[PDB]
Amino acid sequence: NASTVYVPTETSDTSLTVKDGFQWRKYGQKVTRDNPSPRAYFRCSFAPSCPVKKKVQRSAEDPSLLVATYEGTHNHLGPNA
Ligand SMILES: [Zn+2]
Repeated sequence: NASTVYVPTETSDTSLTVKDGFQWRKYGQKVTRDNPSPRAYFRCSFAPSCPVKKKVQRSAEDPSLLVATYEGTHNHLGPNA
């Protein structure tokens, strides 16, 4: 149920923001010793009607990339228009 994409991101940008046409509510953050960098947890602004969740973290393989993982598919059009 998950799709992962890779977003090259300036290394000085630690905000864990991936712009994707949709709106998000950040609800969680995880910090762990296996990644030097936090993981941010978001739910779609159309929650609970929309089930999509989004997790963003720097790649531990290529730290020039953010890894954005989306769970679910949006059941609505993107509100950033
Ligand atoms: Zn949605």
